[PDB]
Amino acid sequence: DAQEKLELAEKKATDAEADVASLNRRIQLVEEELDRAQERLATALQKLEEAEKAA
Amino acid sequence: DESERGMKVIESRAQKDEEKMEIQEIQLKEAKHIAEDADRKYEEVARKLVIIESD
Repeated sequence: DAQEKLELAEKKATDAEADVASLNRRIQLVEEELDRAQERLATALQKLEEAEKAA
Repeated sequence: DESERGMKVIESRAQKDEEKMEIQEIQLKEAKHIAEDADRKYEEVARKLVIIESD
């Protein structure tokens, strides 16, 4: 039982770590996409200022 | 586009009104000169009326 629990805890660690890595990938993807949304936002806001300023 | 179109519509209107302003102003000076001439010819003939009348 300790050994199976170990294989399962190791599996859980494997999966938790797979999830750490898969999420780290995803967190980074949302951080990168966030930076892009923020850059696009700064761009949209600058364009908004240009359009609004044109107006 | 609405403030620019507006500006262009207004520039067009402003120009129509500016031309009408200058057209009416130039023509006013002429209408005034016609009034001066109209009054002038009136006076020449009215004065003849007075002269002929005096005679």
